Amino acid sequence: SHRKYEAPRHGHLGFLPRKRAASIRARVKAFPKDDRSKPVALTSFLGYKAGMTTIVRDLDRPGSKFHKREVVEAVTVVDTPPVVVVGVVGYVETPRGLRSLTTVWAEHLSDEVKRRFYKNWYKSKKKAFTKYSAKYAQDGAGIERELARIKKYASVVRVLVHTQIRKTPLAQKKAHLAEIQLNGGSISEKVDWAREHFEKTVAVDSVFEQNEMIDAIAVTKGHGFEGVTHRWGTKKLPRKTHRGLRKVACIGAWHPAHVMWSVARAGQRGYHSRTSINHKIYRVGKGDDEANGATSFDRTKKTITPMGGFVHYGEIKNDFIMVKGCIPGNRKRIVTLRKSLYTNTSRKALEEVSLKWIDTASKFGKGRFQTPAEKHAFMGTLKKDL
Amino acid sequence: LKDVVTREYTINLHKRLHGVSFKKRAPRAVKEIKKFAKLHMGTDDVRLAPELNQAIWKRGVKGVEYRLRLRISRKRNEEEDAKNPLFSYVEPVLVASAKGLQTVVVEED
RNA sequence: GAAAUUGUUGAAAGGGAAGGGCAUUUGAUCAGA
RNA sequence: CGUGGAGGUCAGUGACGAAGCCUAGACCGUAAGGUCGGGUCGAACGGCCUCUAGUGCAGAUCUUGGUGGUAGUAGCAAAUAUUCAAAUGAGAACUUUGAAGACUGAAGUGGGGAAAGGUUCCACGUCAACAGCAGUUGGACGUGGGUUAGUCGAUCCUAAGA
RNA sequence: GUGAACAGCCUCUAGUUGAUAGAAUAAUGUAGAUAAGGGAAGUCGGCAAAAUAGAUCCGUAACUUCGGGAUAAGGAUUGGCUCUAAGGGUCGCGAUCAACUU
RNA sequence: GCGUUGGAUUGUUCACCCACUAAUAGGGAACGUGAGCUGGGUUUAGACCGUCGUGAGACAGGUUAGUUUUACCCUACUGAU
RNA sequence: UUUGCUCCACACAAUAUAGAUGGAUACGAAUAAGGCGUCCUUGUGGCGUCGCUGAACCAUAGCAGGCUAGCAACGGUGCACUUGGCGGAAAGGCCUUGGGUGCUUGCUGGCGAAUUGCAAUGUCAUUUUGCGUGGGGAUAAAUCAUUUGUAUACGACUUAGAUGUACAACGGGGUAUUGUAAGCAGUAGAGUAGCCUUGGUUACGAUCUGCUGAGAUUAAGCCUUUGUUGUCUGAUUUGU
Ligand SMILES: [Mg+2]
Ligand SMILES: [Mg+2]
Ligand SMILES: [Mg+2]
Ligand SMILES: [Mg+2]
Ligand SMILES: [Mg+2]
Ligand SMILES: [Mg+2]
Ligand SMILES: [Mg+2]
Ligand SMILES: [Mg+2]
Ligand SMILES: [Mg+2]
Ligand SMILES: [Mg+2]
Ligand SMILES: [Mg+2]
Ligand SMILES: [Mg+2]
Ligand SMILES: [Mg+2]
Ligand SMILES: [Mg+2]
Ligand SMILES: [Mg+2]
Ligand SMILES: [Mg+2]
Ligand SMILES: [Mg+2]
Ligand SMILES: [Mg+2]
Ligand SMILES: [Mg+2]
Ligand SMILES: [Mg+2]
Ligand SMILES: [Mg+2]
Ligand SMILES: [Mg+2]
Ligand SMILES: [Mg+2]
Ligand SMILES: [Mg+2]
Ligand SMILES: [Mg+2]
Ligand SMILES: [Mg+2]
Ligand SMILES: [Mg+2]
Ligand SMILES: [Mg+2]
Ligand SMILES: [Mg+2]
Ligand SMILES: [Mg+2]
Ligand SMILES: [Mg+2]
Ligand SMILES: [Mg+2]
Ligand SMILES: [Mg+2]
Ligand SMILES: [Mg+2]
Ligand SMILES: [Mg+2]
Ligand SMILES: [Mg+2]
Ligand SMILES: [Mg+2]
Ligand SMILES: [Mg+2]
Ligand SMILES: [Mg+2]
Ligand SMILES: [Mg+2]
Ligand SMILES: [Mg+2]
Ligand SMILES: [Mg+2]
Ligand SMILES: [Mg+2]
Ligand SMILES: [Mg+2]
Ligand SMILES: [Mg+2]
Repeated sequence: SHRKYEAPRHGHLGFLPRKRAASIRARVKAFPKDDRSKPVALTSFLGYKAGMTTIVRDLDRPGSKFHKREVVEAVTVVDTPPVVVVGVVGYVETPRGLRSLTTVWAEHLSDEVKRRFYKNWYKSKKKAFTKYSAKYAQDGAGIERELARIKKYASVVRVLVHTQIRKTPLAQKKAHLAEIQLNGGSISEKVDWAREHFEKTVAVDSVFEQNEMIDAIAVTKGHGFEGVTHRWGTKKLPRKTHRGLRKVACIGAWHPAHVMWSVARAGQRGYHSRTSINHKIYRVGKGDDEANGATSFDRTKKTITPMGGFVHYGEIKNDFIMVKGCIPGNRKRIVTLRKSLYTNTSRKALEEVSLKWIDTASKFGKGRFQTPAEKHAFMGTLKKDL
Repeated sequence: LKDVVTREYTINLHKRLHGVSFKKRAPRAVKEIKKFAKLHMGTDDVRLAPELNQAIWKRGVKGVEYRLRLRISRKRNEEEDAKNPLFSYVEPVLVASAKGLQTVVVEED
């Protein structure tokens, strides 16, 4: 008989299976549609989630109860040092989909990216790309032949880039290598851009700008095996329930005489690939710019790094992307920031945000001070120093 | 790594015992001290002086000190079997406080 | 010193049972003349 | 067709190997079955004519015994709690000694008894089985030792009752 | 020792340190806890839990078989320290001795 | 395609009313769903009442109390090698 | 690697065969329309012709195809070289230059075949593997163990580790939590008890005050580090 009281199902069947992602770096499964009139540019970027903080800004939203008023907003900081271009892949269209025709690599690959090709780097003889780099012996005839093939074919061009983890506080030391689609016309010009940028760095400001809507693609934080109550949000069973209450009472009707795929079951929670869209960039800050965390309203000469450092991450010393709100993945995780797949004109996008103040109080507690100078000014002289 | 040598260390038993069950804290301290001596001397055969066991258990099963100053001496042994011809002996140092002390080579005994 | 059941060795087959019937291929094995 | 036993017969087979058993080896019979070879084995047994029956199994939640898959699985999680060193030993988380940390907390995890048990007491030797891990230890195993009354009990008295 | 207490908690004498262990710290459990705001809307039903709780002082209704109801209900106080006062024995007002309770 | 509720009374399905709501549609799945729960009801044994029966006892009448066992196998499902 | 691996050529051994036995012989579109040829005024053009199936086209004779002698013509075809071009949908094929070599049944001769006994597939293809002989080529990793916690029930994941912006253990600094440590001192302290230079002293005293936002703790899943000390070649396995 019927359910006797209607209620929406628990969870989204489109995010199935709730299994562990096959990689710690979530795949970009779609790049922006290519507009072959614009200049050649990366469609995405690689960064590392540093942490969260809060900003204050005046809201520019006519008709709102908070128009021209100050609002406090959570922001996520993504450490984004320049990525190194080390390769270029050509993709030909086939009746079976896109197929990589060939890949041309840079002549010199740094140990950062060479470590990606090894499970035991320290005891290896580090032979990776040693025979390939000889293809640049005298004139690079083989390299130019492969690039000519990419131009003659390969309706889609993607560059191979890798992060510079040595510039992050992470202990990993093994770089993240990814394909980023080159948008901007003239497949020939895409290949020329890739070849010229071989062994060269691309900074995050050449890809993203202030107020832009971007998408964050990352593997969520892992939580291991989870019961249905927190994995799917099902109702806790009553206290009187024998055999436990963090369960789904009826996992199926008599017929079909099978548990169905749509029934909440205990299993892995977290560590899933997610692609969350429409996160507005609030800052495109630069590592070389001391007073990274300053605004035109604050002027306090401070970097984005909170007092004591980003908890479990470290200090931001590179270029960084501050997006509004939160993004999937935990701190220290590699994230991919990609340009929006559509042209959003909604007055939520297209809003020009100007930060008034960025919180740099310690996130290791109820941080009361923005700067060590401010802590000294409030507390006066202490016994050890100050 | 294959010679006789004595050094004084400080072990952060606080961070090694963080969150440990109360009935297992002192036994866990014993095992962490064995692991500590194994890490620092390379010896699987680690022996603890009964005075060191007293120092560990001084405040019962849960009241292990945050820091202990240990004298670890890697020495050689010759017995029925080779069985790791080197072994470590761990003794307490009996200092007033075990704070602000660096690893030092004893150089005398 | 049987069978159930089991180890080893050897032979063979094995996409959600296995086993069976008719027929032949292939491998192994063998009587009759 | 086959089985146990019986009368007759083949002056049947057999320690130079009877019977039994094993044998994707051979032959006969539509079949019940029969025959042969090879291995194993060790003391009896068979063909035919008849006699006779406690004479043929897939079952009966059959009977007795044996054995699986389950499965190296469920589990060995109440009674706060163990640790260091030495000795012994082939072997030590578990034995002994020392050290330390704990508990029972005198309505005891202490010291005795009644019922019951019956040697479990104690020593020496000792670990195949038992102590649902272990074991060099034990209420185990083997061998011994040990219970001393005029006064403590029984014994005597009567009780309900017999 | 605390305390009204053979309660609970800690200790002395005595005894024991015996419960298979080691390593991790997923879900679901068993046992023990906590929780913003709401406060039984949950549920057959306040089941479970929470709240109350000792002692001193105040105050205590209906009803009643006049005995109770009654710890009704409902209030207040409680540590530590330094003091003050009162409460006894024996000997010949004095001398001396002594323990707690308020 | 999408949603179709919070409550008072009743074990209740049903019913009824309060109220919110865009709406408070109807149904199935062994009258879905007890090795998922719960056990208020029904539905053993205790007990009370009314009627009936000479009686033992009866009542699709009322009332009160009344043990809800097992997954470690196979598949299915969820995750994992 | 107790001579390992790979490629090519040859030979020899195996191994099988979803099934060779002359050739899978390439426009596109329409079908109430087309193909081909040709012409021009180049089109949705005129004229001619074809279909009515591949019943075609090509190939096809020679001891399973031998050995030879000529003629004719500079064709056809095989091979290994070679010139250049095109082909990415799974290209791995298509076309083209030049010379060399063999065959040529286009035509005409000479020799051979037997006895496989009147048939017996009467063995002629290609699939993988191994080995040996030569030539050519290259000179790693992965796993276990240790380690990290962005992971995690176990597996799995993600990190690090052979001399360095290396890693670790400590120590230092930052951050953070609590809330002012111990010790010493005080002409602080309700008072009580003594003492005598009766205007002060001694003893006890919760507490108060100062040194003292001090002291303690702080990564165990915080940040950082010109410091101290140490570590850095164990095991197993993998070949086209
Ligand atoms: Mg419905
Ligand atoms: Mg949520
Ligand atoms: Mg229950
Ligand atoms: Mg924080
Ligand atoms: Mg914890
Ligand atoms: Mg026998
Ligand atoms: Mg058998
Ligand atoms: Mg008989
Ligand atoms: Mg015989
Ligand atoms: Mg057989
Ligand atoms: Mg005999
Ligand atoms: Mg019978
Ligand atoms: Mg039978
Ligand atoms: Mg039958
Ligand atoms: Mg049976
Ligand atoms: Mg049986
Ligand atoms: Mg188990
Ligand atoms: Mg249990
Ligand atoms: Mg226990
Ligand atoms: Mg002992
Ligand atoms: Mg107790
Ligand atoms: Mg106690
Ligand atoms: Mg004894
Ligand atoms: Mg045992
Ligand atoms: Mg044993
Ligand atoms: Mg012995
Ligand atoms: Mg005995
Ligand atoms: Mg007497
Ligand atoms: Mg008292
Ligand atoms: Mg609450
Ligand atoms: Mg509250
Ligand atoms: Mg209230
Ligand atoms: Mg209610
Ligand atoms: Mg309700
Ligand atoms: Mg109700
Ligand atoms: Mg209750
Ligand atoms: Mg009261
Ligand atoms: Mg009352
Ligand atoms: Mg039903
Ligand atoms: Mg069911
Ligand atoms: Mg049930
Ligand atoms: Mg039911
Ligand atoms: Mg009931
Ligand atoms: Mg009844
Ligand atoms: Mg009557």
